[PDB]
Amino acid sequence: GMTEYKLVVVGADGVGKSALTIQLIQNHFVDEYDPTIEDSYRKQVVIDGETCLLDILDTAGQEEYSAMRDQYMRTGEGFLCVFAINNTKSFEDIHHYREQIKRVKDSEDVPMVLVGNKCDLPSRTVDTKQAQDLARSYGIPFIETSAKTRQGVDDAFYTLVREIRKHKE
Ligand SMILES: Cn1cnc(Cn2ccc3ccc(CNCc4[nH]c5ccccc5c4[C@H]4NC(=O)c5ccc(O)cc54)cc32)c1
Ligand SMILES: Nc1nc2c(ncn2[C@@H]2O[C@H](COP(=O)(O)OP(=O)(O)CP(=O)(O)O)[C@@H](O)[C@H]2O)c(=O)[nH]1
Ligand SMILES: [Mg+2]
Repeated sequence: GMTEYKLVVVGADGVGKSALTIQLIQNHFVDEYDPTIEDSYRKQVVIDGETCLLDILDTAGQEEYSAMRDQYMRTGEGFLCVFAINNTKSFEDIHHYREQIKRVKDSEDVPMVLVGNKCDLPSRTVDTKQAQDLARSYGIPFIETSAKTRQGVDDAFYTLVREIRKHKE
Protein backbone atom coordinates (compact mmCIF):
# COMPACT_ATOMS: atom_id res chain seq x y z
CA GLY A 1 0.00 0.00 0.00
CA MET A 2 0.86 3.69 0.59
CA THR A 3 2.25 4.94 3.94
CA GLU A 4 3.60 8.28 5.12
CA TYR A 5 6.75 8.33 7.27
CA LYS A 6 7.72 11.43 9.27
CA LEU A 7 11.55 11.48 9.37
CA VAL A 8 13.66 14.03 11.23
CA VAL A 9 17.30 14.89 10.42
CA VAL A 10 19.14 16.11 13.56
CA GLY A 11 22.73 16.92 14.52
CA ALA A 12 25.29 19.68 15.17
CA ASP A 13 25.42 22.89 13.14
CA GLY A 14 27.37 22.02 9.95
CA VAL A 15 27.37 18.18 9.94
CA GLY A 16 25.57 18.22 6.58
CA LYS A 17 21.87 17.75 7.51
CA SER A 18 20.59 19.98 4.66
CA ALA A 19 23.08 18.68 2.06
CA LEU A 20 22.10 15.06 2.95
CA THR A 21 18.36 15.82 2.50
CA ILE A 22 18.80 17.94 -0.67
CA GLN A 23 21.00 15.20 -2.18
CA LEU A 24 18.31 12.54 -1.49
CA ILE A 25 15.43 14.71 -2.87
CA GLN A 26 16.97 16.91 -5.60
CA ASN A 27 20.01 14.74 -6.64
CA HIS A 28 22.58 17.52 -6.15
CA PHE A 29 25.23 18.54 -3.63
CA VAL A 30 24.95 22.00 -2.01
CA ASP A 31 28.52 23.36 -1.51
CA GLU A 32 27.16 26.57 0.08
CA TYR A 33 26.58 26.95 3.83
CA ASP A 34 23.00 28.27 4.31
CA PRO A 35 22.00 27.82 8.01
CA THR A 36 18.59 26.19 8.48
CA ILE A 37 15.74 27.36 10.75
CA GLU A 38 13.37 24.55 9.59
CA ASP A 39 12.38 23.13 6.20
CA SER A 40 10.47 20.03 5.15
CA TYR A 41 10.99 17.94 2.01
CA ARG A 42 9.09 15.12 0.30
CA LYS A 43 10.09 11.95 -1.56
CA GLN A 44 7.86 9.17 -2.89
CA VAL A 45 9.89 5.95 -3.09
CA VAL A 46 9.20 2.19 -3.21
CA ILE A 47 10.91 0.38 -0.27
CA ASP A 48 10.40 -3.43 0.02
CA GLY A 49 7.30 -3.23 -2.25
CA GLU A 50 5.62 -0.45 -0.24
CA THR A 51 5.00 3.04 -1.66
CA CYS A 52 6.60 5.24 1.00
CA LEU A 53 5.73 8.94 1.20
CA LEU A 54 8.78 10.34 3.07
CA ASP A 55 7.97 13.58 4.87
CA ILE A 56 11.41 14.77 5.94
CA LEU A 57 12.07 17.53 8.45
CA ASP A 58 15.43 19.32 8.04
CA THR A 59 16.13 20.90 11.46
CA ALA A 60 18.33 23.66 12.96
CA GLY A 61 21.80 22.78 14.23
CA GLN A 62 22.09 26.32 15.69
CA GLU A 63 21.38 26.22 19.48
CA GLU A 64 19.42 29.51 18.95
CA TYR A 65 16.42 27.43 17.71
CA SER A 66 16.68 24.59 20.32
CA ALA A 67 13.17 25.43 21.80
CA MET A 68 11.65 24.01 18.54
CA ARG A 69 13.02 20.53 19.37
CA ASP A 70 10.25 19.35 21.78
CA GLN A 71 7.35 19.66 19.25
CA TYR A 72 9.21 18.20 16.24
CA MET A 73 10.48 15.30 18.40
CA ARG A 74 6.91 14.48 19.59
CA THR A 75 5.67 14.59 15.95
CA GLY A 76 8.60 12.78 14.25
CA GLU A 77 8.46 8.98 13.88
CA GLY A 78 12.13 8.29 13.14
CA PHE A 79 15.40 10.17 13.55
CA LEU A 80 18.55 10.38 11.46
CA CYS A 81 21.22 11.37 14.07
CA VAL A 82 23.95 12.92 11.93
CA PHE A 83 27.53 13.68 12.95
CA ALA A 84 30.45 14.59 10.63
CA ILE A 85 33.41 12.12 10.51
CA ASN A 86 35.85 15.14 10.75
CA ASN A 87 34.07 16.60 13.83
CA THR A 88 34.44 14.74 17.19
CA LYS A 89 32.25 17.37 18.98
CA SER A 90 29.33 16.56 16.58
CA PHE A 91 29.89 12.84 17.41
CA GLU A 92 29.69 13.64 21.18
CA ASP A 93 26.53 15.78 20.53
CA ILE A 94 24.63 12.65 19.32
CA HIS A 95 24.22 11.60 23.01
CA HIS A 96 22.36 14.87 23.87
CA TYR A 97 20.06 14.70 20.79
CA ARG A 98 19.28 11.00 21.51
CA GLU A 99 18.58 11.74 25.23
CA GLN A 100 16.10 14.54 24.36
CA ILE A 101 14.30 12.43 21.69
CA LYS A 102 13.87 9.46 24.12
CA ARG A 103 12.66 11.72 26.97
CA VAL A 104 10.25 13.86 24.87
CA LYS A 105 8.74 10.72 23.21
CA ASP A 106 8.92 8.56 26.43
CA SER A 107 10.44 5.80 24.23
CA GLU A 108 13.94 4.37 24.69
CA ASP A 109 13.09 2.26 21.67
CA VAL A 110 12.61 5.25 19.21
CA PRO A 111 13.42 4.44 15.51
CA MET A 112 16.85 5.98 14.94
CA VAL A 113 19.86 5.61 12.62
CA LEU A 114 23.40 6.89 13.44
CA VAL A 115 24.80 8.69 10.36
CA GLY A 116 28.52 9.47 9.92
CA ASN A 117 28.45 12.08 7.16
CA LYS A 118 31.24 13.63 4.95
CA CYS A 119 32.88 10.21 4.25
CA ASP A 120 34.28 11.57 0.99
CA LEU A 121 36.82 13.56 3.23
CA PRO A 122 40.30 12.05 3.98
CA SER A 123 41.08 14.18 7.12
CA ARG A 124 38.83 12.01 9.37
CA THR A 125 38.84 12.22 13.22
CA VAL A 126 36.01 9.73 14.05
CA ASP A 127 36.93 6.20 12.88
CA THR A 128 34.40 3.61 11.59
CA LYS A 129 35.02 1.40 14.70
CA GLN A 130 34.24 4.28 17.19
CA ALA A 131 30.89 4.90 15.47
CA GLN A 132 30.06 1.16 15.15
CA ASP A 133 30.73 0.75 18.92
CA LEU A 134 28.48 3.75 19.72
CA ALA A 135 25.67 2.45 17.46
CA ARG A 136 26.03 -1.04 19.12
CA SER A 137 25.70 0.63 22.59
CA TYR A 138 22.43 2.23 21.36
CA GLY A 139 21.24 -0.93 19.55
CA ILE A 140 20.69 1.09 16.34
CA PRO A 141 22.13 0.91 12.76
CA PHE A 142 25.22 2.96 11.73
CA ILE A 143 25.59 4.18 8.13
CA GLU A 144 28.50 6.16 6.62
CA THR A 145 27.31 8.81 4.13
CA SER A 146 28.44 11.54 1.78
CA ALA A 147 25.96 14.20 0.65
CA LYS A 148 28.62 15.02 -1.99
CA THR A 149 29.05 11.61 -3.72
CA ARG A 150 25.68 10.11 -2.54
CA GLN A 151 27.61 7.26 -0.75
CA GLY A 152 25.17 5.58 1.70
CA VAL A 153 22.47 8.33 1.37
CA ASP A 154 19.60 6.11 0.09
CA ASP A 155 20.67 3.36 2.58
CA ALA A 156 20.52 5.82 5.56
CA PHE A 157 16.98 7.02 4.74
CA TYR A 158 15.64 3.57 3.70
CA THR A 159 17.12 1.91 6.84
CA LEU A 160 15.31 4.54 8.99
CA VAL A 161 11.99 3.75 7.24
CA ARG A 162 12.59 0.00 7.93
CA GLU A 163 13.32 0.80 11.63
CA ILE A 164 9.97 2.73 11.86
CA ARG A 165 8.11 -0.14 10.12
CA LYS A 166 9.59 -2.66 12.65
CA HIS A 167 8.75 -0.41 15.64
CA LYS A 168 5.10 -0.17 14.49
CA GLU A 169 4.99 -4.00 15.13
C1 LIG B 1 6.75 23.79 9.97
N1 LIG B 1 6.69 23.37 8.57
C2 LIG B 1 7.39 22.37 8.01
N2 LIG B 1 7.12 22.28 6.73
C3 LIG B 1 6.21 23.28 6.44
C4 LIG B 1 5.64 23.46 5.07
N3 LIG B 1 4.22 23.12 5.08
C5 LIG B 1 3.18 24.02 5.01
C6 LIG B 1 2.00 23.37 5.15
C7 LIG B 1 2.29 21.98 5.30
C8 LIG B 1 1.53 20.81 5.48
C9 LIG B 1 2.16 19.58 5.63
C10 LIG B 1 3.55 19.47 5.58
C11 LIG B 1 4.24 18.13 5.76
N4 LIG B 1 4.68 17.87 7.14
C12 LIG B 1 5.76 18.78 7.60
C13 LIG B 1 6.45 18.11 8.74
N5 LIG B 1 7.26 17.01 8.53
C14 LIG B 1 7.68 16.52 9.76
C15 LIG B 1 8.49 15.44 10.06
C16 LIG B 1 8.75 15.16 11.40
C17 LIG B 1 8.27 16.00 12.40
C18 LIG B 1 7.44 17.08 12.09
C19 LIG B 1 7.14 17.36 10.76
C20 LIG B 1 6.38 18.38 10.08
C21 LIG B 1 5.55 19.47 10.73
N6 LIG B 1 4.25 18.93 11.14
C22 LIG B 1 3.98 19.04 12.45
O1 LIG B 1 2.96 18.65 13.02
C23 LIG B 1 5.14 19.73 13.05
C24 LIG B 1 5.39 20.08 14.37
C25 LIG B 1 6.58 20.70 14.70
C26 LIG B 1 7.51 20.99 13.70
O2 LIG B 1 8.63 21.68 14.05
C27 LIG B 1 7.25 20.65 12.38
C28 LIG B 1 6.05 20.01 12.05
C29 LIG B 1 4.31 20.61 5.37
C30 LIG B 1 3.69 21.85 5.25
C31 LIG B 1 5.94 23.95 7.60
N1 LIG C 1 32.75 17.19 1.62
C1 LIG C 1 31.47 17.16 2.09
N2 LIG C 1 30.91 18.34 2.51
C2 LIG C 1 29.65 18.36 3.04
C3 LIG C 1 28.88 17.12 3.16
N3 LIG C 1 27.68 17.45 3.68
C4 LIG C 1 27.68 18.79 3.88
N4 LIG C 1 28.84 19.34 3.45
C5 LIG C 1 29.24 20.76 3.50
O1 LIG C 1 29.21 21.21 4.85
C6 LIG C 1 28.68 22.53 4.94
C7 LIG C 1 27.43 22.48 5.84
O2 LIG C 1 26.43 21.63 5.24
P1 LIG C 1 24.87 21.83 5.59
O3 LIG C 1 24.11 20.77 4.86
O4 LIG C 1 24.48 23.28 5.42
O5 LIG C 1 24.96 21.47 7.16
P2 LIG C 1 23.78 21.73 8.22
O6 LIG C 1 24.02 20.65 9.37
O7 LIG C 1 22.42 21.64 7.60
C8 LIG C 1 24.01 23.41 8.86
P3 LIG C 1 22.65 23.97 9.91
O8 LIG C 1 22.57 23.08 11.22
O9 LIG C 1 22.97 25.50 10.28
O10 LIG C 1 21.39 23.92 9.14
C9 LIG C 1 28.38 22.98 3.50
O11 LIG C 1 29.50 23.74 3.03
C10 LIG C 1 28.28 21.66 2.73
O12 LIG C 1 28.72 21.76 1.38
C11 LIG C 1 29.55 15.87 2.70
O13 LIG C 1 28.96 14.76 2.78
N5 LIG C 1 30.82 15.97 2.23
MG1 LIG D 1 20.84 22.93 7.45
